[PDB]
Amino acid sequence: GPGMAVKHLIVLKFKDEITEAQKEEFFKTYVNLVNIIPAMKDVYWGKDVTQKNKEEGYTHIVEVTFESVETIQDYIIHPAHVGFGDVYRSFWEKLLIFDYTPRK
Amino acid sequence: AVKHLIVLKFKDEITEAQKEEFFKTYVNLVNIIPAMKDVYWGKDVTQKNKEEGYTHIVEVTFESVETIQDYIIHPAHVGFGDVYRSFWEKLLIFDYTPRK
Repeated sequence: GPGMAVKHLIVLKFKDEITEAQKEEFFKTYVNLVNIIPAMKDVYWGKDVTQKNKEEGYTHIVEVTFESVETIQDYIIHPAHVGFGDVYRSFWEKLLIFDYTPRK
Repeated sequence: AVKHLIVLKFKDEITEAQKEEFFKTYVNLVNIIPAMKDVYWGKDVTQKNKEEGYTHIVEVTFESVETIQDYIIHPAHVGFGDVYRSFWEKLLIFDYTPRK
C-alpha cells in the first residue's frame, strides 16, 4: 500500500584494475544520488565478509530505496547509473540488478 | 546492524504455491530462532532477469556476523535447509554491514 518501499539491489564484482579510491568514490556518488533523485530516499552499501558463493565472485552490495508510484526515469538516464551511465558502467566485471518490494 | 542477504532462483518445477510456502515457512523462522531479527523478501520485477536469472531476494537483519552464524547452525535453520534446499536451483549469500 501507500508508503511501501521499492528497493533495487545492485550486486557487483569490480574489475581487477579498479582501484580502492575509485570504488570509494563510486559508493560516495551513489549515496549522494538520494539528494539528486526525488524518488530515491535511501542508499546503503556493503562489502561481503563471507565469500561463500564459490566462482560467482560478487563482492559488493548496494541497496537503493525508492518511494513507490513515483517515476525514477531521471535515475535511469543519470550519468552515474551503474548499468547505463557513462561514468561507472566500465567499473564492474559482473553486475546484477533486482527490483522488488520488501514484504513479510 | 548487519545483513544476511539471499538471492535465489527456484527450480523450474516449483509452483507459485510452493514459493509462497517457502517464504511463509522461512519468515516464520524468526518466531523460532532467537538470533534472527527482521526478515523481508520480495520478487524481482525486472523482465531481463526472469527467464534464466535470480528472481527473489531475502533480507535478514542480525546484531552481528556472530549471530548470523548462530542462526546458520540453529536446529530450525538446519531443518529448514534439509527439506527446502530442494526448492532452489541456485542461490547467492552475502553477509555485510550496510553503510552510507
